Amino acid sequence: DLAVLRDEKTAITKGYEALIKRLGTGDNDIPSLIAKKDYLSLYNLPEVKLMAPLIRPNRKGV
Amino acid sequence: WSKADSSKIYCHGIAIRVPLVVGDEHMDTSLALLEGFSVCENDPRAPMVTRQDLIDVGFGQ
Repeated sequence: DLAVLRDEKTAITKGYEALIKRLGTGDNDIPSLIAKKDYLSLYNLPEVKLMAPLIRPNRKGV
Repeated sequence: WSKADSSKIYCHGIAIRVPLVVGDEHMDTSLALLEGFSVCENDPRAPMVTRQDLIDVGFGQ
């Protein structure tokens, strides 16, 4: 209610928020994976999967 | 060169002639400015850019 931004920037901000909330403790989170050096399991997170539609589609691979 | 005299081509002021005649073959220059773009109706809201950032543009933009 106390906001003036549009759905786009708000969606970006909420995606970042959700991606940060995964910064807690417990496996399946980014800290444990970093400790295990499992840099691959990060690519398969669900949060990146929810923020992907927001990426520029013509250069998302590069 | 310029329209209304398209049958002429200046080279250091030296006017040259075209062996042909055209009234529309030249009127369409929408693709002679940039490589992968096309002119459209004027719109001031659209932001000014350079020739480099063009690579990171999308469609309908």
